[PDB]
Amino acid sequence: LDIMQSVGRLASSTTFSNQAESMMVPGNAAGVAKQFLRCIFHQLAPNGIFPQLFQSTIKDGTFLRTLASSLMDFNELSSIAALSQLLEGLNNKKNLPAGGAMIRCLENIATFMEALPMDSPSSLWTTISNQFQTFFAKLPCVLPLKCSLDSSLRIMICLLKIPSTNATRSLLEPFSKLLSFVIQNAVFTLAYLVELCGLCYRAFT
Repeated sequence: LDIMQSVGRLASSTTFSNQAESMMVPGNAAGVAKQFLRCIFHQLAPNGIFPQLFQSTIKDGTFLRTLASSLMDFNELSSIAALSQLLEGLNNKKNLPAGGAMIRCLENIATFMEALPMDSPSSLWTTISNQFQTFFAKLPCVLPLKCSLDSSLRIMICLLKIPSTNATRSLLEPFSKLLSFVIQNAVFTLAYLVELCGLCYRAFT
């Protein structure tokens, strides 16, 4: 594990500091390592390379999600193809790494799935909402009273980052379940609770 997070981290550390690490330029720390990760996802894809470092032991939150957006155009390992099994493989065990690690897993998938690509059509939602609802009857009840419920809070706004119009209805009973668990359990507000209805008032049908 340590060497692959170093493959991230030395692709996130150089002598210059005034440039970004999710777009190619001759001299970024990411970009040649992402040409590397491009040419090795041609082989390394089906090896179970994904669950080895989602919630594995680290001491640097900055490194995680650093190159998740630098996971670029490469065809045969698309994460939209590589999401169809992570939730059904996570609930392959009946009880997750839980407690505080339950919050680090909800926010693991939240910070992972804020980096969905901006080339995302209304098409590849075949096998996701089922593997949503196979955890989402169990998602709010594991949260204790006045806990860090923000792991369930933030996850909704990048659950709305998907430009679709046709079959987006199975998530509404979470969207009233999670607009009941946020209301009655702890001290909530309307800072991040009012923009949702306005934006689904503008662009949906």
